[PDB]
Amino acid sequence: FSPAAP
Amino acid sequence: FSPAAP
Amino acid sequence: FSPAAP
Amino acid sequence: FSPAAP
Amino acid sequence: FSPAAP
Amino acid sequence: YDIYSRLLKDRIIMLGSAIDDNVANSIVSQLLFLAAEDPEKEISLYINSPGGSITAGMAIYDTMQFIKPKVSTICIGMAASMGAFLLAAGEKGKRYALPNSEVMIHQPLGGAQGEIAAKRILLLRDKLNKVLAERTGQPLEVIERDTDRDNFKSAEEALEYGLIDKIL
Amino acid sequence: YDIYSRLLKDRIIMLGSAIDDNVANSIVSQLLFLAAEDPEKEISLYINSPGGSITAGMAIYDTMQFIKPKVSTICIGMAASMGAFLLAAGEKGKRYALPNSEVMIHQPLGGAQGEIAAKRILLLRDKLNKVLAERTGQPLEVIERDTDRDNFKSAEEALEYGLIDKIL
Amino acid sequence: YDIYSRLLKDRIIMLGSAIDDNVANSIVSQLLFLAAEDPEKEISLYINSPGGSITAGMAIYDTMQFIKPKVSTICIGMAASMGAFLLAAGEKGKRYALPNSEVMIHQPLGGAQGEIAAKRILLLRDKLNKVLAERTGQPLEVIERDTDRDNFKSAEEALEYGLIDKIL
Amino acid sequence: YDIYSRLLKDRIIMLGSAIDDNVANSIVSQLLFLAAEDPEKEISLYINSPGGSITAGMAIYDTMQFIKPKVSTICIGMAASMGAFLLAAGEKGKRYALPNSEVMIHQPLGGAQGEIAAKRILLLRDKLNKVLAERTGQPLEVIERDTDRDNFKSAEEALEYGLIDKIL
Amino acid sequence: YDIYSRLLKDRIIMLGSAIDDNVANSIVSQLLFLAAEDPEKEISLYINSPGGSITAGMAIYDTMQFIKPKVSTICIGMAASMGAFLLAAGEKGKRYALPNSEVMIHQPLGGAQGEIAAKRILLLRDKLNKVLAERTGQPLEVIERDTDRDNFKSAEEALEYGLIDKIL
Amino acid sequence: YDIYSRLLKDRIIMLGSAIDDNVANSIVSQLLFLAAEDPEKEISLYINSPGGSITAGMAIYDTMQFIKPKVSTICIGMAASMGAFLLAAGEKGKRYALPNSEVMIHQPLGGAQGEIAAKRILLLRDKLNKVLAERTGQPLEVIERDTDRDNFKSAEEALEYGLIDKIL
Amino acid sequence: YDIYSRLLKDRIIMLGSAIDDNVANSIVSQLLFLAAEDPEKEISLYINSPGGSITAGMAIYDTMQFIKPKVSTICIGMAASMGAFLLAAGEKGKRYALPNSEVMIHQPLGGAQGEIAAKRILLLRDKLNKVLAERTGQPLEVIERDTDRDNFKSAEEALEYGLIDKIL
Amino acid sequence: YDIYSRLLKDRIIMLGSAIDDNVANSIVSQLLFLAAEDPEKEISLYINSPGGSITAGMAIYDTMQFIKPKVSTICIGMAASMGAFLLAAGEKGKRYALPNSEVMIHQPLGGAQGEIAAKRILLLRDKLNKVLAERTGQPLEVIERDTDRDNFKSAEEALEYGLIDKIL
Amino acid sequence: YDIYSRLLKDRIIMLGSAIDDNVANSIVSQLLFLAAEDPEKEISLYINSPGGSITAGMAIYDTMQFIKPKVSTICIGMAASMGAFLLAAGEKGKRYALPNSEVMIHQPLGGAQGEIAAKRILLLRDKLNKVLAERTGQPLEVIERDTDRDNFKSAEEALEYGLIDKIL
Amino acid sequence: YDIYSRLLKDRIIMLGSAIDDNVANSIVSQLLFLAAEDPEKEISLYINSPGGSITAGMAIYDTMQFIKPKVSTICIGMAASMGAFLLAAGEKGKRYALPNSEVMIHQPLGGAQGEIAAKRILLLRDKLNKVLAERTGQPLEVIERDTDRDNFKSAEEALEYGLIDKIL
Amino acid sequence: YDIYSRLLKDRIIMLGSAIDDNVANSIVSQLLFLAAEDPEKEISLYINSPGGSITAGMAIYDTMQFIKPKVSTICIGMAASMGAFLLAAGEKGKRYALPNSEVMIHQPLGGAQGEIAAKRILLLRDKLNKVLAERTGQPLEVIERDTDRDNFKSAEEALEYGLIDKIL
Amino acid sequence: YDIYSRLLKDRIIMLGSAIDDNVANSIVSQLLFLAAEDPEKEISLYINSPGGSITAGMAIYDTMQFIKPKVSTICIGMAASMGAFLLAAGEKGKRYALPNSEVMIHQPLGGAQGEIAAKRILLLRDKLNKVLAERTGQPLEVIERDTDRDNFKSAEEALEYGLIDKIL
Repeated sequence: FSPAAP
Repeated sequence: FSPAAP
Repeated sequence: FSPAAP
Repeated sequence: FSPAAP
Repeated sequence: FSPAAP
Repeated sequence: YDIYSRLLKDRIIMLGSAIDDNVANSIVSQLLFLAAEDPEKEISLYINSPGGSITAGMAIYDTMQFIKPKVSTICIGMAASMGAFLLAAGEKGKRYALPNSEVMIHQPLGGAQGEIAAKRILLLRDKLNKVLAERTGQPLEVIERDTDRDNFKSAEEALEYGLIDKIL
Repeated sequence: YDIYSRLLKDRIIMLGSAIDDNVANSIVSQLLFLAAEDPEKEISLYINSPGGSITAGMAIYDTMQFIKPKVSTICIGMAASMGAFLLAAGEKGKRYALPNSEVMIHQPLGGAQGEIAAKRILLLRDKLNKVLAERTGQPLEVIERDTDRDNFKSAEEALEYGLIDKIL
Repeated sequence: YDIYSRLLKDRIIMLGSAIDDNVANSIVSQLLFLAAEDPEKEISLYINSPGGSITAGMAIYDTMQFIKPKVSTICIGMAASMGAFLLAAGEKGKRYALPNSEVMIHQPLGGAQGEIAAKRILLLRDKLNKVLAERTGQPLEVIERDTDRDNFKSAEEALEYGLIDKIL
Repeated sequence: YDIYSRLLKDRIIMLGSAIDDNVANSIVSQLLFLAAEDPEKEISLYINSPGGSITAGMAIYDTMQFIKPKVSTICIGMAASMGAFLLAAGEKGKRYALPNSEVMIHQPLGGAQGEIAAKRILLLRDKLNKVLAERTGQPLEVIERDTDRDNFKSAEEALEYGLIDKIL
Repeated sequence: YDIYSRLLKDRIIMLGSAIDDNVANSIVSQLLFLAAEDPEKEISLYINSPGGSITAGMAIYDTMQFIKPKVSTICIGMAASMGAFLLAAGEKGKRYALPNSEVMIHQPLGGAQGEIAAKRILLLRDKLNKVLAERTGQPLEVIERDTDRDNFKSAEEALEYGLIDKIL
Repeated sequence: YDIYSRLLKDRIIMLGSAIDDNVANSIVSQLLFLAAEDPEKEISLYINSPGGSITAGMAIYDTMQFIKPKVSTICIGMAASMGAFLLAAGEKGKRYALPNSEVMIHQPLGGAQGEIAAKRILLLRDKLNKVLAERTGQPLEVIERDTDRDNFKSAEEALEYGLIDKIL
Repeated sequence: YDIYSRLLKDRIIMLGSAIDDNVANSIVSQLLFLAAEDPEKEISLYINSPGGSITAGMAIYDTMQFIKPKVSTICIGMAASMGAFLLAAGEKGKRYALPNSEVMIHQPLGGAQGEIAAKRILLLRDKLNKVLAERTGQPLEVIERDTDRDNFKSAEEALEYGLIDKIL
Repeated sequence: YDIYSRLLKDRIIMLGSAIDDNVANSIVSQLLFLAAEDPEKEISLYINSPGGSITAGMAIYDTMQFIKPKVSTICIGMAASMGAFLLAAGEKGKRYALPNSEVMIHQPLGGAQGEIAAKRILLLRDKLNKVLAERTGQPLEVIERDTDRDNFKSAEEALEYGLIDKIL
Repeated sequence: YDIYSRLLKDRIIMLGSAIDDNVANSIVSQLLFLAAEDPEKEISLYINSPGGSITAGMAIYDTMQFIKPKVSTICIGMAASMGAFLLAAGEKGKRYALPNSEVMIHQPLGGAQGEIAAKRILLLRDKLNKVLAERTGQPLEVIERDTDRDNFKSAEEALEYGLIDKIL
Repeated sequence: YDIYSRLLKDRIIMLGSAIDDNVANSIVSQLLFLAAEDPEKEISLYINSPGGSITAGMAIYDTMQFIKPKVSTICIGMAASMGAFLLAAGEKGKRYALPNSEVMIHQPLGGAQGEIAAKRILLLRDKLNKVLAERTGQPLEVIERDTDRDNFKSAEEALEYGLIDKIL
Repeated sequence: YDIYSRLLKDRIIMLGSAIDDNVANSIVSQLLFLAAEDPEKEISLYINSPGGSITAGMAIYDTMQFIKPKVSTICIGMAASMGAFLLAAGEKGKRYALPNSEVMIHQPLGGAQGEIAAKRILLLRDKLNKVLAERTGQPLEVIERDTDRDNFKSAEEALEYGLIDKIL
Repeated sequence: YDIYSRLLKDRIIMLGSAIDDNVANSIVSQLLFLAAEDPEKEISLYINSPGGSITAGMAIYDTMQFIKPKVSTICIGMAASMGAFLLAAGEKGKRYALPNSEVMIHQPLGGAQGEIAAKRILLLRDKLNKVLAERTGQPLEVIERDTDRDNFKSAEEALEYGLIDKIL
């Protein structure tokens, strides 16, 4: 789950 | 359990 | 099963 | 088991 | 278990 | 000629196992039975139980409040949650306990039907918090924080609530 | 000499378990039995049940309407689908309930034979929506939207339909 | 490197077991798969099955009618009821059978969902009696008396209906 | 080298079984996976399911709304209930269905945790009745009478709600 | 790299277990397989089996008579009924047996579908008594009294019928 | 007419099995029973047991101290941790044992309810170390190191504590 | 009215099965029972057993030595270990055996409690080697090499030890 | 009031099942029982058994030779090995058999104790070959070659040995 | 080449099942593993769990605080209790949650060893109430009344405690 | 790459388990296999088996006598009945045994088909008594009394028959 | 290519489960294995275990003391009895523990062989009390009262004995 | 690529489990295997076993004495009653043991075939008492009283017999 976790 | 219940 | 199915 | 069977 | 068995 | 049967004679019942619909029917019958022999003889009810469910517990309580005789209650050993609600539902001056007995109050497990009936469970477990408040003498807003947590209370300290009023 | 047996004496039956063909035969027999002793003594029927099926429920209802005595009904605790249709099928002025009892109306589960009989199931569950409409006093087009959904109704609010007419 | 896998190569599928949702998904995938390699190569489908259910059978039939290639069908041995209906749903001139094979037509067992959905089952099994009537060439009012009874029909006599049109 | 694995390639997922936490984790992962390869390629999701539970269904819906690509949906065969709420949670103009497929809308079975969490179940199943109302175009007070009853709706008639918008 | 697999190479099949639909499909495939590599190489079929059923046995016999190559047969050990009807269905001059092998002829067990299909079983087991009569070179009315009893004839005495024509 | 039943007559009980709530209720009843026939006749209690739990053991001890008659105790064979605490809880001069019998003292196994009730277990097993100290005659700080370890003590050496006071 | 029950009458007991705590309690009771009817009538005890454990065997031996009547013993068939130690523990002149019966002496199996109690097992099985030495007439240092090995001894040769003193 | 029980009356026993220690004890008791009523009435023993073991068979034989009455024997149907030795151990002129009954003689199965007791098994099965030689009238060196092989002997030919001496 | 394995690559772990010693060892290893490749790359940990036990949960927390990299946490769906204590133990600014996720805080079930260790359980569950108080920012005397009751808290309201600090 | 597989290489087979049709087919194949590589290399066969049946044992013996190479045999450990008939069926001068090995000769158990085929069993077990008589050198009328009894013969004494002819 | 396997690389072993003979052999092998690659590289051993038995624990300890490299030890989480004894048997300055880890010392459960070997168990558990006394630095007469009771000791307080000498 | 497999490399075998015919065949093969690679390299055999049977143990001993290389033996941990013997059957100067290992000598359990073969068991267990007497150096008449009793002997005291001759 990126941007931002990764 | 008497005296007193019975 | 050919000739003819294939 | 050789010599001799093989 | 060597030295000495092997 | 069993021993429990002889205890049914001279007016005792032994809820000892657990509560579900199988035992509920068999207890409601005995209560109605003994009422027919004499309408004023004090019947009793001994309790030692590890639990119980919601729908059946509110069948024995109603029957208990209908027969003209008066019921007495005792706590032998453990006093589970729902059942231990029956102990606080006898008579105003005939609730006892032995001086090593544990009793706790907690909202029971499981559902009503035994899909999920949400609006009805949530209503049923509001009644418990309201009936218990008229038989002990406490406010409501304290019972609402003791019917949500878990901790066993001894027999000497249970007295200060009102669940019991004479310890033999 | 069992306790239920003694309740069969002085005219009570305890449907408490569930309904299928095994218990249906054993209840039809008791009904026909007690009719033979006296033709005017009021027999009763206590209900506490979690369900029931379609084919057997419409065997007890017919037998109930044939014996010359009159039947009375009470709701102890739960009142499911199907069986609780029996509760609304007693006498016009002898239907009771306890004031914590739940009753719901819903079309039952399962099939008729207990391949799939489509044309017959769909006819059977039309009769229920029509017999219930002559024993409560409502229109038909409201029962057809309460025999399709699921929500338990309490004893104080069930009265406004006609399933019950006196709450003890 | 299994033998069935090699038969998936050069465009054959082997429905041999039974039909339920577990195998349905795995056949729909293979059909969509082989379409992607070439859009005109004749795929085939061999059948030998003892039954099938209603909801899944009307998933393979739709997929069969959508992919641009054309499907051929053969009856190895038994031709149950719902399965057999696929055999009569291939091409207009590429349905075969071996000259000892049995095929029957009968409305399937079980329900749709696999409560009981009455209004929907009764509609689904009307479609079968209507689709089978456009692929054989018969009237409707004869299929409605052959989709209610049970009797196996041989391969030489099945031809006179239209389920098969060339026997090898 | 399985067939489903090859379908994971070129961007398809097959929810075919049922929903619980075991399969939920394995689907959330694939969704996050395929997003990493390309951020604009249209991923799809095929559905054929008999049910589902409440807590896990509201994990896939959130993940679906977060990844920058857009998802498409199709109904193969059955469209159980919780799973089929996912079908109505696609991309305004890429929801499909085959023309024999059944879909129903009904509030799911079971609880949240999978004691009973009453206040939370009753809140969760209010969200469903509110999210479904912004994706179809109906009022709220009609969904509240179609998320309480049970009847399968066909593919041609489902269109008039908005669950589907193009039938292939 | 199994040993049976290597025997599939250079054209041998080992029916060794029993016959039902599970193994039937897997043998029909191998027969069609090996035909594709070369259309004139002699394939063989080794038999050692305790039984078999009626519907599947008349699938291998048809396939055996269709592929352009010619099949040979050998009896290793037991030759139950039915499975051993295949032994008498190879070539006119390539049926063998070992000189301790037992073979019996008897109409098989079980039904066709594997309700009861009476008119079809009784027809199927008439074909066996007629096909066996053209491959042994005998008059019928004797086969009709050897396809009703039970008595294992040896390998040296089986020759006088025609089931085997050269014993190695 | 069983042999144990005849031993219930003339005032003996045989705890021989183990202790849990099932047997606890059945022993409390017999104790209350025999008290009703005569209020001064010496009842006895024979022990041979491999264990016991905490909550039920402190139900028999209370009942033993309430009925006006006096109880006597004997150790047949084994004497396990909990139950054998009952042996040291009879009368001051009527505790016996056979001269090959083993007795040990150790805090029991398991929990109170039979989540984990920490604050209550730890209180219950403090009572044992305090009641045992008033019936033997020892200090407390020695019992606290013999109610933590495990070693069987013979009948001749148990006397020097006070668990037994006459060996027959 | 069973046959063993009638053998309990006129003073016989049949240890025939095995020894554990379940049967031990039921034999101790019968011994105490028959003593109450008459204090001088010779009771007997028949033995045919494949084994036994240590803790219970030293409960019957003590009870046997306490009741004022005198016990007699017989060996029917097998005389395992442990229990057959009971055979050598009756009376000095009333131990019998049939002239095909086998008896062995060996230290038993299993533990005392039935963690491991080392210091106590090792003491218990020293008593056996000492009690057997006062009832036969041998030295101790020979019993210590016959209570460590395994070999069945016949009835005619058992006499030379002292386990038996008259063979009928 | 069972049928076998009535056959115990007027002096019959039915060994019909098998032999092990469970049934051995129950037969030894009945033999001793019936002796007590009358000391001269002829008791009988019917046999129909598939086997038996070594240690228990040499308990009934001894008891049979001790009670002052005389026993008679009959062979209903099968006469196993061990049991069939009891049949040849009744009286010298009261051994019968029905004229379709089979009897065989063979050394039994299993061990003595029921580790392995080698020196004792080998001695026990020498006694059988010696007792059978004094009740038939044969030499020993022929029994030693008929108590090592297996072949059933009919009732008409068994007579020439001496196992039976009058066939009804 | 599994999908979870690929998620282990690029630094993700999926605690999804439950917690016990079997999975604890397998997670501690992966944490130590990924630290060895790079000492500064941010590892993450996804949570979706229905529970957990006490002894193993305080093994992952220690390992998490030792490796030089920094961990991040997310709540997918459910956030049971002991496991969800891990969610509040990541970094001060990298704790997330999805906006339908439920999290509760409650002291876990079961014991430490997994007799009962009273003094140690009661100490362990004091640490939890103290570590949670330094990572949220609350007083201690409020956590002591939220680590004794049961009620699920949503994701938008969990923020006001400090368990989460940014909701995506 | 298993160890037995490597023993299949350089020409050894290990019959070690038992004999039935499942293992028979798998041994016949290996024998035919190794013949194809070289037609003169001496294959061997090691035996250690507790039994075997009649129909399959006379399949390996025939195959052994057909392949042009010559087989050798060894007895590792046990040589039950039947499977050990193979040991006496190798070569006239290449049968060995280890000097602690046991071999017995006895007619096997079970039937032919594995109703009962009487006339065929009785013929099959006559062949064994005749083939064994041409490979040892004895008369027939002695084998007919050693193929009816049971006694294990050692390796040094088996030589005097002819089953073995050189002991290593 | 498993994760534990990679931990075997670069010299770690994970005793995590329990101890019995099945895992003992597999750990002794790995220890001897890693010694062969390099004779000076420090091997380690991680512990997290709920128990262990006596005979196998004194196999790993001996092997640990023989290989020329030096072993290090860590306590992850639980340190039952017996397993923990290995933790106190590594090096004099390379024993660690995490600062939430529990360790207890108690003599193990079960027997030696895994009849009862009394004289040998009692000797084995004397060695433990003597080896532990040379690795901590305490007297013997204190260990003899801490190897008889049960109480978990934390990691900060274990240091004062000598089981651990540096806490990370 | 397993760890035991790597120990098979460089000439080690691990008998660790038990002995029966299943493992016997798999060990005889490995012994013959490793002999083929090199005819002078010292093979070894590690032992840790709880028992063994008679017939298979005298297969490994013979094979051990035939292959031209020389075997060495070590005792890891337990040395059962039959395993032990192999340990005393290696070389005259290459038998070792660890200094906590237990070894016992006792005649094994069970029978030969694994009816009862009496004359052969009794002969087999005479060989053991004679082979053990030529490898230790004792008289025969002492082994005959140590192969009848049960007591574990330590490693330091086993040396005085000759089972071991150098303790590492």
